[PDB]
Amino acid sequence: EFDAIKIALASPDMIRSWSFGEVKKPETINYRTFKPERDGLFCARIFGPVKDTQTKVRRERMGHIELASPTAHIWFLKSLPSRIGLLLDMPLRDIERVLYFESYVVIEGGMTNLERQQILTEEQYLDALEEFGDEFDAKMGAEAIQALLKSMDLEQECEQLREELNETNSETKRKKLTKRIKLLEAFVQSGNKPEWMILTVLPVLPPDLRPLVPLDGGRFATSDLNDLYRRVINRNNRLKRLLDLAAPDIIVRNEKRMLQEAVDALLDNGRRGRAITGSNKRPLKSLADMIKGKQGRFRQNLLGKRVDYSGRSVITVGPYLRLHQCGLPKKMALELFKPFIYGKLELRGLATTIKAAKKMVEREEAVVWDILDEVIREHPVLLNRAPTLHRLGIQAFEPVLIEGKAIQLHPLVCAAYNADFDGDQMAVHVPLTLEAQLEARALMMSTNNILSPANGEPIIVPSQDVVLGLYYMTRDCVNAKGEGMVLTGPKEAERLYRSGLASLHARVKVRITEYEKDANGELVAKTSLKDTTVGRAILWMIVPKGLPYSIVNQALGKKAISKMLNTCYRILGLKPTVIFADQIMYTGFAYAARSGASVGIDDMVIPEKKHEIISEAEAEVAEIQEQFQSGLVTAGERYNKVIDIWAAANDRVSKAMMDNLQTETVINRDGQEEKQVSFNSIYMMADSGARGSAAQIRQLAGMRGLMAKPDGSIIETPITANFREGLNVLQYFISTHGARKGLADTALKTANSGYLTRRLVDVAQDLVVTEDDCGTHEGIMMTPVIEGGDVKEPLRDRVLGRVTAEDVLKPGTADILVPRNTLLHEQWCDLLEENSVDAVKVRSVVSCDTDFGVCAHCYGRDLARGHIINKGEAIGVIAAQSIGEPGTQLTMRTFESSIQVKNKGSIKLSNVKSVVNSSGKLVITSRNTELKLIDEFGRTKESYKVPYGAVLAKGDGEQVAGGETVANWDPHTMPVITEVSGFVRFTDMIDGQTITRQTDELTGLSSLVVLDSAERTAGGKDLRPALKIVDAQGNDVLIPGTDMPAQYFLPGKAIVQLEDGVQISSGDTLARIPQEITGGLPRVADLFEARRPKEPAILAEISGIVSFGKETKGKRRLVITPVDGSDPYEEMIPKWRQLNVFEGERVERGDVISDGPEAPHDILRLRGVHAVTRYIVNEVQDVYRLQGVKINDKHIEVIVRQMLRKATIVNAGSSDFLEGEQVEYSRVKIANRELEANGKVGATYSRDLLGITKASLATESFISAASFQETTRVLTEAAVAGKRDELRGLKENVIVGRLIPAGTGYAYHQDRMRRRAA
Amino acid sequence: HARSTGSYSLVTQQPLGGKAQFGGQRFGEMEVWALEAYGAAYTLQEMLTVKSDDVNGRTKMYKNIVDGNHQMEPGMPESFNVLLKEIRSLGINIELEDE
Amino acid sequence: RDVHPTHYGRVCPIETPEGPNIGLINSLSVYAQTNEYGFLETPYRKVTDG
Amino acid sequence: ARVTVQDAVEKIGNRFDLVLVAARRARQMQVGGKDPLVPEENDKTTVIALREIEEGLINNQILDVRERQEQQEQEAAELQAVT
DNA sequence: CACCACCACGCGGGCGGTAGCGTGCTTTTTTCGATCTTCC
DNA sequence: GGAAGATCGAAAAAAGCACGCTACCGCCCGCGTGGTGGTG
RNA sequence: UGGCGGUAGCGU
Ligand SMILES: [Mg+2]
Ligand SMILES: [Zn+2]
Repeated sequence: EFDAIKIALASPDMIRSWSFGEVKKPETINYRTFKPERDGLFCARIFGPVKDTQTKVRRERMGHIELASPTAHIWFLKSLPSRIGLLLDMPLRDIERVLYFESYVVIEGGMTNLERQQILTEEQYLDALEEFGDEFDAKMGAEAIQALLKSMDLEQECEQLREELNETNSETKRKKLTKRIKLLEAFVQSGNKPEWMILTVLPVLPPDLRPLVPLDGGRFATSDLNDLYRRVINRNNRLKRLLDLAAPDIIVRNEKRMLQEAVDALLDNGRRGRAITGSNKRPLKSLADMIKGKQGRFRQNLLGKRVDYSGRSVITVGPYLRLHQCGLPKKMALELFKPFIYGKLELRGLATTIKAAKKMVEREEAVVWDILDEVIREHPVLLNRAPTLHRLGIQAFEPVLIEGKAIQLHPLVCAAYNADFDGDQMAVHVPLTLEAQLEARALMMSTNNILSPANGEPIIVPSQDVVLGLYYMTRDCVNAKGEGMVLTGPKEAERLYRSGLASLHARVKVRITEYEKDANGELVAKTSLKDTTVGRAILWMIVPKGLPYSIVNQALGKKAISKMLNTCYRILGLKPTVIFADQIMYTGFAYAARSGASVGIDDMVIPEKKHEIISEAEAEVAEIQEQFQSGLVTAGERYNKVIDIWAAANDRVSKAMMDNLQTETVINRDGQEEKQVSFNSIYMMADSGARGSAAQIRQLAGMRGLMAKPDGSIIETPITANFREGLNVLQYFISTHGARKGLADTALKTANSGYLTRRLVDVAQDLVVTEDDCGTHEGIMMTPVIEGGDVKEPLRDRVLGRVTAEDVLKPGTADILVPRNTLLHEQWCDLLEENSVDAVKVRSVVSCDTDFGVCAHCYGRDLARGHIINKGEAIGVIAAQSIGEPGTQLTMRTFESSIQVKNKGSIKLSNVKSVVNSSGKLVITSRNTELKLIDEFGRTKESYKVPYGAVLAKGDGEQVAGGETVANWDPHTMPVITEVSGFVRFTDMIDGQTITRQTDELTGLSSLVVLDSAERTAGGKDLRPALKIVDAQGNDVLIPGTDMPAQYFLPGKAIVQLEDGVQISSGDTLARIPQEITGGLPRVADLFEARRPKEPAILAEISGIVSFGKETKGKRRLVITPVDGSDPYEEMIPKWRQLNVFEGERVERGDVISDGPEAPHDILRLRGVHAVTRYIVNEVQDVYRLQGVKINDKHIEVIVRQMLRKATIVNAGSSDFLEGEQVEYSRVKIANRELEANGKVGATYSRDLLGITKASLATESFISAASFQETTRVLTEAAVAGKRDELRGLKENVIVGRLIPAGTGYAYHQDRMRRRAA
Repeated sequence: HARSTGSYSLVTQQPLGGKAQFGGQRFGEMEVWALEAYGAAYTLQEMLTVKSDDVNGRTKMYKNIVDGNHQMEPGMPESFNVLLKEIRSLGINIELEDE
Repeated sequence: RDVHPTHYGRVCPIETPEGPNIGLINSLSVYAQTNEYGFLETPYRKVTDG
Repeated sequence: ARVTVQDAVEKIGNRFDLVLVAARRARQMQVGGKDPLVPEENDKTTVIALREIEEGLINNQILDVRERQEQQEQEAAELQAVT
């Protein structure tokens, strides 16, 4: 039907063409007559007949009003940046002081002194009239601005501004002029004209879109649009009558200003002045109010809408249901499937007309149930919970008709839905086309979804009663009935258990046959006698043939059941796994019912050792309080000791209680006693993992531990009472603080989580897999992440399901281990981990060479299926949902001098230069030296960062044992390390002018301290302190390898104790320089928004030496001088920012100059795309892992790639892009490729990092940006620039109403594109 | 609550909301995202057009199910037409170009 | 929305709506009453000489 | 009578054109009055279409050539009727 | 049959007043007067 | 060697603030003037 | 034969 959508500002001729009439009277509807007036807002002669299949002309026929005087459009005037002001190169204040009749503006300068665009007030106006008069033109109002816009010519202004920009040098003026040039070019390459920005004809919406509904009481609705139109019509008619009466200037000026205000209010109420108040004492709804916002059309009727064939009801557990089945009420199914029932009834001929079909339906005849059963036999229904956090929030199920009003849900899918049976409601939708039923059965079916797309972990696990039943069944006593007998098989064990002859926990010996899979793929049987229990033998009957017997020969806790299901899925397949899961659930439920486990007041046994420990803790706290009264310990340390001893007492109580609980059962075997694992119901629930953890059971039976008051501090006295015992008023009041804090946190987290999820979806909605292989050899290097004492993520987890970017060489043999373009599945990961491979280069989405999407190979595994990702996958939406789903699990409320070695291995050093001191210990004279604990396999087991002037216990390449200290330093002050041994002398920091002399506190030594540059006078700040190391011959000795002599320049506040002329050794200390984030969801939001930290870290843009200069006003100036290149680089650093680098050191690109958080933009600019991607993924993974959430790095990489989509030009080259233009990176790449193919030279570009909201707003498709947020500004920019939008996206096609080019519609879109090309 | 076909709004031509008045469940933005995460393309088009906005599509789908044909005509949602008219009511021209 | 220590005997620390308006809506205690100036007060028993 | 379509997915190969070919076949039997290539155990058209792909009796290539076969046949029949 | 009471009504808009009203969020962009700097 | 350029800190303005659902009420000109009908 | 606003509640 159509290919793209064009948006532009409307000329008056086009507006007149749209209208089918002229509105002249402000009469909507007569109350008595019930007939609209002629030339009114509801006139039938303008918008078509009121009545006649339906009168659609009244919905599409528009009107127009001929304005007596021109009025400025509020959108093109008040939406910053102002289009009119930018076009006219005039400040906005003059613009809307001229528009609203407060100052005059000149149009034709003539021969007079005044220029073209000047602002004249009343006194200036008649002064000019009296002084000159003659022919100069000074107009007032919106017509003045319209004439000014019409008079100007775009071509010569643009060319002269471009030629000025070529010869300009001011950066702010450069940005201003490049913005103006872009605006002028966009205006000139389109059919739009500046004079069209001033409204002269006002369009009028069709009446059906602003209906006057009847109130069934003699009156009508509000219809704020009608009220605003009536006010505009009144103002226009009054102005027309005034003009026809030849009014004086004041009256027409006031009327024109009021008409302009009314037009502005109609277009955008409350934009400039006070909003017009209606009959409800609130601002009226203007035209712009029905487009933007959450309640606007885009987010309320286009992105989402109410749908027929849908229902809602509460949920109920169906234990008898299969994994693919759900219970549906009979009445709900009958209502939902009414057209299908009509069709079946007419096909089978029980009714003559469809009216008879409804007449058989609603009366509920007997055959209606049979018809309904027939029509729902294989018709899937989509069940969805209200918060659809991730993909699994809606799933397809086969309906089973049930009696009642509640939907019956399979328990195993509840974890996918995050649904519990305490009042939750679910919505059911009925697909009514063959395609939709096919995708419901093949894509949205519950059986298909077994693995979470976020991380690949299984989603169907037993949770509450299945785990308990399986745990009880698979357990052993020592003297149970029927112990020691030999059984022919599992059937005999089941018969014995049902007959009561043998207990479920009896330890017997049974003959079982297990089937193993050989190389050829079939099953070979092996029969053997195994010592097991009756319950395990019974449970063996539901295990499929391929699985071994070792899975069930254990206690079978929650983790054991999950592992058994995983092994069944890996070995057998999918359908046997589904059958096994259903059988496991059935058996667990049945045997949990048979067990009769119950919770009683005597189950939570309380040990008396807990009371003794509590009394001892009271005695210790009394001793501590007495010591504090003695005055030997301060408040802070005594409070810390009290907290520590209370924590120790709580730990002891918990340990004693757990020891009592786990092995309380001391039972008698045939001859004597034996201590076995206890059968306490609370202990069984805790151990099996069905419900509860160690902390909750400890709160139930042991002391509740320390509690924190709302400000974050810990109260000295903990809750020493169990929940079984009686908490006093104080303990309950204290616990209410934490309870309220948690409840408020989870109440206020949802809004921010939803906003972040929406932003992430909108920034990555249009990313789909469009190609199969880029062929690029560039990827990212993945290595295990280690932060001082722990390997959080092994390489196997990071590289699983990812294709390699280059041939991985075997370590130490220079032989290829894996091919260049192979997918790293489980076998490849095992091969990599068995060959001691540390770093692997793998292709990444952020480096995908495919434009307008990504390739399948550069993405990797689907993460929901074993095979590789398919072409067309909406990976961006999946990534956004996967990142946003665990947002509710985060938190928002804001609450070393040595290196310790724990493992055994060699030590390696990175980017290190050091020197041997007098004692022989190594002291590092570098700022970024890194140390790694390389094991015997070569893996980087541990990583540490050493500071400046840190001693080394032992050198590189030596093996050390755990528990040893290899590096020591003082974080209180930074030392100065010398590299040459010689006499130390003072130069240019005599006392009294630039430094000071301070007496020691107790030693009395007079130490010289370098005074601050601001603190010292001008006579001392001119020179700089100099410590000179000289040899015997007398002058300063140059550093080995450097011609520049070894003089150290002391920075501010430097303290030196040794006197001049004292011989020192290499590596000695010369001077000492004094040395001085919370929340998970906010941190993630800042990371994804690329927010600049409040204290950014200063980094070296270019590599070279460092030098100081003038102090300017109150903050230092810095100069970076490279050895070979020129020296134009100067920085502007405050005092309060610490200077990590000294005056006479050498720095590289991206070096840390000031300690603090690193801005992502600086990281991208100085280190590249890969470094910023690594930083972002590391930060996000750290935040998510702090809460124990597993998310694959593919989603974060996809988001990062979405952020990096724009580049700024530097050298224009043969391309037509402007020097300062910021344009999509894909366009730059395509232009450069075309220029290289044609033999010309390309344009140099620098990629920039934008926040998620900024990246989503600054996209090619204006429709997506408008629907996201800030609709007014996006629409104004699109209209001014005349943007043409091809859909080629998910949101655009959803809004339009066509197939998205992601799933089954990807082939359709490809065919359409091929047809268009051909 | 359950609804197959009832009354619709007089402006957006969408089904009403609530239980007191016969109305259908709202297929919000998050559900659309979930469908997009699947391969659900025909299902999404069915949700957006043939069941909510496209009056001609709704009638054709009802007739096709009555006669036994499970085929759809997506048509043109009325909500987009309303939005286009609302935008055109300002000084901004927007149209669906064919070429 | 937090539970201030001064809520003891004047505002129930647990009786509060679960949702957006948590902590903003409270319930008066059993023995709590109001001053002549509008400030909440709670009863106590005077302890003299132990 | 159908719960999992993993084998059908691997037969088609990508889980996407499987839906398209199954829908096309279901429309062919439902609207065009075609005879299923497998016995129907009281099943819907979609389930029958999914079930007759499992053993390879329906895929894109043979469906396309078969549709071309009857379209040539009907063109020839129309030509003979004209003559 | 010119005087009071009922309903159109008309333009009017911020209302009522012999003036103000406003008062517990966070982030990004503009901008605008004031200040220091440097060379033509 | 004093006014444009650059900086810059404060003030203002604009944009945003999860989804689905249930129940209830309150309101949907105006006002105060004048044309016109009833009337002592 | 609809909208706006306020209030309270439910599931997250
Ligand atoms: Mg619940
Ligand atoms: Zn690629």
